[PDB]
Amino acid sequence: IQTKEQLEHAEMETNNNQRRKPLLLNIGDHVLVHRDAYFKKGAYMKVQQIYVGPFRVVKKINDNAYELDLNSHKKKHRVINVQFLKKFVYRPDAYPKNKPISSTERIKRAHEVTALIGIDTTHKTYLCHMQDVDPTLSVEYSEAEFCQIPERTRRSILANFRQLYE
Amino acid sequence: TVEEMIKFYKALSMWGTDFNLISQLYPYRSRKQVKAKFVNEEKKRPILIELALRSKLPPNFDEYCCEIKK
Amino acid sequence: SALESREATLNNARRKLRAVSYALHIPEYITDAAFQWYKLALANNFVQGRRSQNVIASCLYVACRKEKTHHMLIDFSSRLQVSVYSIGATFLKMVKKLHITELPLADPSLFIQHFAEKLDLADKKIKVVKDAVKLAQRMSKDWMFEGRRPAGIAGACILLACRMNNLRRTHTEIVAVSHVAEETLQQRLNEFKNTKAAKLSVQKFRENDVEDGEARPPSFVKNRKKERKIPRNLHLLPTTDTYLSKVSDDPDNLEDVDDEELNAHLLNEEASKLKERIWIGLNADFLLE
Amino acid sequence: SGIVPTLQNIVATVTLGCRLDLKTVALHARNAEYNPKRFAAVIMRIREPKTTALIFASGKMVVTGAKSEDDSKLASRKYARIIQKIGFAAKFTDFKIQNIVGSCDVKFPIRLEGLAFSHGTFSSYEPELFPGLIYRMVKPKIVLLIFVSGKIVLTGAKQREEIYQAFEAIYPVLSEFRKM
DNA sequence: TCGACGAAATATAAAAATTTAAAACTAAGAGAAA
Repeated sequence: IQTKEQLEHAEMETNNNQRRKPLLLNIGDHVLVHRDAYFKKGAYMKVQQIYVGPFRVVKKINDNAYELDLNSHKKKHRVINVQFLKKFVYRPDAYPKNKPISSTERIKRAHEVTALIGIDTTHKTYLCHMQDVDPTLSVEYSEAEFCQIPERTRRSILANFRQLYE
Repeated sequence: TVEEMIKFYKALSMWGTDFNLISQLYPYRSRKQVKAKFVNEEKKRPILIELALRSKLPPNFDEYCCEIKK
Repeated sequence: SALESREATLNNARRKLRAVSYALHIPEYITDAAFQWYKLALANNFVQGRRSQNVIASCLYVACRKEKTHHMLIDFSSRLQVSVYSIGATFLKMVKKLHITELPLADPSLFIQHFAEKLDLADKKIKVVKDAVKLAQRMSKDWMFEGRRPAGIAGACILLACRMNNLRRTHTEIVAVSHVAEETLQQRLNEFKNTKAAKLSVQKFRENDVEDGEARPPSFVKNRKKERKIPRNLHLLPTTDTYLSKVSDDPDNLEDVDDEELNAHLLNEEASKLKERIWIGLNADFLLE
Repeated sequence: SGIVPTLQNIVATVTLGCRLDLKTVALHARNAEYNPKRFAAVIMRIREPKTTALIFASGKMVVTGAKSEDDSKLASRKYARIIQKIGFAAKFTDFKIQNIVGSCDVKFPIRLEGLAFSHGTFSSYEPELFPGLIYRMVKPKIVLLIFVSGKIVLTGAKQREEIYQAFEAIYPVLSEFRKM
């Protein structure tokens, strides 16, 4: 992590090539998708930049429409554009912890956190960074397991990040 | 044998459910077998179940059969 | 400490996992993946009350399946009485609990390369296994093998390869490691005999096998017609609340079920003593406990 | 497309609101299986309307096996009449349906090995144990049993409109998973 | 000795409803050893 930080900040690229920089994605690799999983809403002063976890791609329609399983296929909750896709979710060596899945998982692994991004704008749901996982992956927390942590500093730093942002 | 099926027909025509009674009468069966035969006889013979319902033979066989081997 | 209690449990899990792996003959990285899945299981409030062999068997199976291998649940359950299907049920329960993603495929080509050495071996070990996987690759695309016990289809393909080639072996000796019933085995063999024209069976099967459509699975034949011959509109979808409202739940509605049921709800009291005689004869000690 | 699922099985329960014992009910019953050493609950079978509801000592009965929703509540009313006439008051209220099971055929063959790899988020495929694919749908919560034969078990919903919505939701999945 | 059928075992989704482990999780208790 440190070597990657000091190598990428040793920190730019070629302008106007980033539109063509998306390329052909083979079937099988896990694909990370943007905020509009099935709903697109006004995320809380958004700095998460892709906002959810990876999924597996099984089929492709065209060069700008890829099929990958997110929800049930009702009302076409299966395909999105390539502008909402990314590629890289790798190096478990650098990121030891897996992806927490259940609330009973979340209760026990709750006291291992890195950062808090922002509350989901729908009703109450928290979006957070966990520890020893890549920052691209994100983990969803609710208020049920949010009371068993040092969370005072978490919404404190979220408040001062909001102060910096707006 | 078909004679065992005839005897079971007579037993179900005599009284209601007697799974413990016929299980103890024949020391080689179980609850699953008599439940299975009740399930497969409730559907394939619509006239026989109604005939057993409207017949209700007196228990002149089970009481005597409970003493021959026990 | 909180971290101290984890170490003893993980050590016990490692000891049991290594004990089973010593008889399963699995590589090191498979056991490492199984142990990390066991750590994930403990992180998910590990299922209590289960037998220890069940959860370690499930973790070993999912680790051996995450990379394409050949091990079968019978090998997990091969200690003189294990009741393999209970292990399968525990694995099915842990599928949803552990939330398995990136599921592995089910292709029996790797099965033949491991079943070859025990039953129906070859001098070069190139002929029979390649013949079996070559016929299986095209029999898979005919939509015939779908959820039909991959060990069974592997054994059937091995038997078909032995039949088309020359190999003096006992037909019934394959059940030692395959563990497949003879009824479904001969069903799959004569299904292959039915779906193939047998044009060059004595020498070598057809080298250009293409069956585009034209065939159906046997279960489709059984229950597509749902009998024996020998995007709708939302208005067309009624709600079932009116069905529940049709029957009145009124307290005074106690006489709407008079269809000779009122004369025969319960047993008559004149035969109560007659029932009680055989009841105290047999069903007497059954209540004192 | 136009195929409608068939209403096949309904699971429902009611509470009679009395802390009774069931040995009294079992001692006076025309057709009722009961074993005190195992449980204190009595399984009773009636010819019509083909229901096998299970009564509990807590004062509640779970009605299962009814072909129709009318038949389920009518059988529950009959059992309420029985328990009124044997030894108890046991008022019949608070009807609630927990699960409705239906089966229907889609009439064209479905790819399932491709379906297992594609919809594996909501599917659980295990050919070593169960031939069918268990589709564990989340929203709405109906669990489907997809088969290559096209006969789909449709358990999970407590209503009929939910059943129809699940069928029309999963029909495009089988539409793209056709066999040519 | 190949074909012909019957039938329990599972999933399945609930509501339930008494007993049985049963394996993480604490907590003494000894034994080291600078």
